[PDB]
Amino acid sequence: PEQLRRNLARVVGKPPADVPDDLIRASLASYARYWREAFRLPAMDHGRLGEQLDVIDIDHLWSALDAGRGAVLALPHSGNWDMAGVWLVQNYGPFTTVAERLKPESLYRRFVEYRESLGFEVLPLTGGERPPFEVLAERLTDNRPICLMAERDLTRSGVQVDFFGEATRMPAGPAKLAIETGAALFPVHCWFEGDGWGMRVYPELDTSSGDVTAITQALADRFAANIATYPADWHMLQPQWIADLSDERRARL
Ligand SMILES: CCCCCCCCCCCCCCCCSCCNC(=O)CCNC(=O)[C@@H](O)C(C)(C)COP(=O)(O)OP(=O)(O)OC[C@H]1O[C@@H](n2cnc3c(N)ncnc32)[C@H](O)[C@@H]1OP(=O)(O)O
Repeated sequence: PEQLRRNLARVVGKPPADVPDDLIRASLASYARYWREAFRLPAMDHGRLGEQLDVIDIDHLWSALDAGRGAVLALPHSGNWDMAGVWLVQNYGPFTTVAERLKPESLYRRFVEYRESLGFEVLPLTGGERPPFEVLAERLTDNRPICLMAERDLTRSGVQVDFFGEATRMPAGPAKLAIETGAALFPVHCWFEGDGWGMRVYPELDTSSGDVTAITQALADRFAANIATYPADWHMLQPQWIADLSDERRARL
């Protein structure tokens, strides 16, 4: 929660101590909401949810699928992305994503089972039969959408980007995959809209530069704007910016 307050501090442009309490509270409530919904989501009526929820400017994505190009959906950890996944499973069909191999492995199996029970194809980031960005590239070249959580990746291979005015690292995947396949790179946002769910697809990012860092920066900028729009719905309770890392963690990346 303290790191969350310190992160919202980045979000609202105030020192951590002055971030309104109500915002931190609302962010914690949205986070709790995420987990409460995640618990029960697999047992809900997905058809109904698919029929009754809407996505703003979804036609962006559809036209990409009609043009045979495939598509990369990159979004931050805001709202309920699993719900978005359900909406896409219901409105388009199964899609592919990737997940960190948490510890213990039994918990990883729990999560895989969970998302697979929502209808997603989930690739292990490490330890799978084949390398993930080959299956993903193959999914994209077959004109299918993939979804990637794309605002956090503090490893050596993560891309250094500016985010709310300070240095962080984001995964290279959306840009790498888009460059390699020509697939449309749509930013996405999910947030909580009252007792319902708000979701939107944004205009695709230009990949003509073929440069992962600029593109990841544009993506980051959009993420920053969308998070700026719904700060309480971005549950990033883990460290995000490089400056909040210890010297030992700053080293590993
Ligand atoms: C409303 C819309 C609906 C939206 C629905 C949303 C639903 C979302 C739900 C999803 C829930 C998710 C939960 C949260 C999960 C978040 S995890 C975030 C994942 N982020 C990623 O970017 C995933 C992609 N990961 C990768 O790309 C990594 O595997 C990479 C490739 C970056 C690792 O890089 P590296 O370790 O630095 O590799 P190197 O380039 O240093 O060299 C090693 C590998 O390079 C690879 N490589 C080099 N060039 C190349 C080369 N051009 N294309 C390939 N791969 C090469 C090469 O394969 C080689 O391996 P080898 O071939 O086996 O020896």
